Amino acid sequence: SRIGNKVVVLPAGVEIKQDGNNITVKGPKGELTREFSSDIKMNIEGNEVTFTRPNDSKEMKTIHGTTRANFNNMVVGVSEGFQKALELIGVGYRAQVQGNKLTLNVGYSHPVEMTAPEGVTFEVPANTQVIVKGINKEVVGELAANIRGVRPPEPYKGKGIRYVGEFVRRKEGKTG
Amino acid sequence: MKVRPSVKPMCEHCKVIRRKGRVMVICPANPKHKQRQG
Amino acid sequence: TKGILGKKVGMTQIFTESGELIPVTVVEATPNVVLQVKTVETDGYEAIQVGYQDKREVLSNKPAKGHVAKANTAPKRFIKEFKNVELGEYEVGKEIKVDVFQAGDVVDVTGTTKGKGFQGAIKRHGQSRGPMSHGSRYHRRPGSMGPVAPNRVFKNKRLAGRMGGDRVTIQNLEVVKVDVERNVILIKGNIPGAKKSLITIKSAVKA
Amino acid sequence: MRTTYMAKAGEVERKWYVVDATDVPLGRLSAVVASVLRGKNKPTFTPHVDTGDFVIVINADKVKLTGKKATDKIYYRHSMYPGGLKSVTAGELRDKNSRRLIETSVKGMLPKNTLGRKQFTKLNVYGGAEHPHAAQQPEVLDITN
Amino acid sequence: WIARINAAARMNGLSYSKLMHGLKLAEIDINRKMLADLAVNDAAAFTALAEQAKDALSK
RNA sequence: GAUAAACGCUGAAAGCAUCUAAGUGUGAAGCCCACCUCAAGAUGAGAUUUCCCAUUUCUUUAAGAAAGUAAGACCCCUGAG
RNA sequence: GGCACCUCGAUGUCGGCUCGUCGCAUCCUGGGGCUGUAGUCGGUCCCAAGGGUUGGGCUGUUCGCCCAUUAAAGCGGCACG
Ligand SMILES: [Zn+2]
Repeated sequence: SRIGNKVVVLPAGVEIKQDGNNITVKGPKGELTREFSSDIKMNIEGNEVTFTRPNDSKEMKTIHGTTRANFNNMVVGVSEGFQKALELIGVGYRAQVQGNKLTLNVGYSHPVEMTAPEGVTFEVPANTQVIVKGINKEVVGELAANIRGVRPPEPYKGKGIRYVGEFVRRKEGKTG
Repeated sequence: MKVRPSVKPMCEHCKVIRRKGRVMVICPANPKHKQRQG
Repeated sequence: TKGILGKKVGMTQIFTESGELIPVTVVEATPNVVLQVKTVETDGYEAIQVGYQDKREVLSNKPAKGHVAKANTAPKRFIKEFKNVELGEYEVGKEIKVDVFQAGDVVDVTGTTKGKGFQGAIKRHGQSRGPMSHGSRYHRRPGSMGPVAPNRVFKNKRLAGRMGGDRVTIQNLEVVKVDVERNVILIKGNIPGAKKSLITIKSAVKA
Repeated sequence: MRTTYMAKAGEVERKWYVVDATDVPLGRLSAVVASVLRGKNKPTFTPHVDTGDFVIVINADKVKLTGKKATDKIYYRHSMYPGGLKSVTAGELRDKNSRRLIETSVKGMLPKNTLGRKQFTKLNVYGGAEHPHAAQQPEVLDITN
Repeated sequence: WIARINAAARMNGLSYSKLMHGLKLAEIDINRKMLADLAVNDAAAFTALAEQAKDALSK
């Protein structure tokens, strides 16, 4: 598994323990605990880690990839954390936040809000950009999804919410 | 979606993917190609 | 929660403060002693026994007068329960006057329907007669009994049998007055029961 | 007529056993149980006298269903009315009413007459982890069957 | 008689086949009816026979 | 509350892509609760409050037979909500 | 349409009336994907059987043509109930 045969290069300030399957990863911000299959031989050597495993996985090659990818996810998350940036077109759309509320004005009669769990916050520069930040990749992704889910774009004029580098085709429909 | 008994890739980019007891065909270029065997 | 039994006197009218006649029935009541408090640790749930009228003394027996006398009253006629009531808040031998329903305005009266004896299959289901002329002979009967293939009669074919005598509740009625000096409520609309029957009134269920 | 042992009514002595169900497929647990109940394994077998034992089943929540049948073995019922076919349950009864499970998956594998009913009330099944019947000193069985 | 030999024998770790097989191998020829009767009453003797059979197909 | 078509998040076998095998969500007048009624002959015959407490011979002392009562119920009579 | 096993010591046809019930290859309402979908309308395909599905003129009529409404005026099985 070329993905289950890379390195785990720990960053500064990293503690990793083992209690049962529970291999927690702690550091500057992270205190995460995931699960890992019972056919995983962890490694040693401060910050230089890999994953030897008794192979013959499900089809000789499956579990390795998800496991090493997820541990590298743990590491990168505890180190800094992630982002998902959103834009906004559709003249007349704004967004304002006071802590764990995100009001949204995107054409409905009544403005849509959004709560927030703990490990995530929102950093609103202006009325046309949002930025999610957190620890996990999954949770950042899910909240960004839920937010885009309020009004995905439209391929005629370009309204709705987008990611930044997301592409959207435009069907040049005639005017009547 | 086009749901047909027989399923074939129609672009060059199309790919054949199994997700469940079914056989998809996904094409990021055009949308007219999502084929799911049924 | 708010629960009261009572009699049923009849119906009359009442003008409101804006010149508008309103049909109104007269649910009469009297004080009534909570008789027993059923708890989780003893009876599996929480409820309250009540009773609305006064028997004579000749018309009871030692079990009844030994089951009441833990609250020191004359033996009662009716005894019912109530659920979902905030238990607390109560005692053995208290009372429940008509105060609890000042202008509750939403209430679900129950009671027992009238009685109509053996009845045909039209006064019970609205089934329609057959052509009373043009030579027919099928005036007033319950139709056919089904198909042939199954060689039996399906359940729930409806035909003659005693009509009325089973309980039924109405929902979302208002209240108009509470004359505590005589223990009388006045609600809007039609309420089921025969005169002098037994009625119960609780707060709404559909908020 | 000649000499062959025919058990009387009361001479037969019954015992009490306790069987676990932790990670065992439904079928085989039920099979062993049903064999024990009818009176077999006792050489005093008689096919009209009820020489059975008493069974008590523990942990009826941790019983195992192999592959699917977690969401496919659909039970059924019918209320003898038009359109009454209520297939309500699934392999979800493991959660709720877990007594119902074994109390069908065994009340099937028995005979279908009175003997096959009075031979069923000797069942006692508990989804929990401990029984109230210490009044009668039950023992334990093992399963390599 | 077969079911009764089943019940009794199985208790000695001899399946209801292997018992009969070993018996008809050690050249012992008891009739089932007598085997059932013995299994029900004379447990010591039945166990003796089961021991001989165990020895028999052990060869 | 759990799901259908559909839509994802994260992630590899296949250094990429990719909703799935491990993990993790949204989602319908439909499924199961919610509303109204019947319901312990549910022979797996449920629970609670209150009331009433002991003669004669022996069959032989056994889940014996018989007689008079308590609590209560019924018979009989005036009626109908 | 075919065959002639079934009923000749007798197995009564079409429509309409009263009464229903079930399947879904769905007519309306409900959820979806694509569009040669600007909007309002629409086309097709998918999930879905919970409920609902009109009065009258003409013929013995099924069938059908017509008038006036409606969210819609479904197709079939049950001895062509
Ligand atoms: Zn393509």
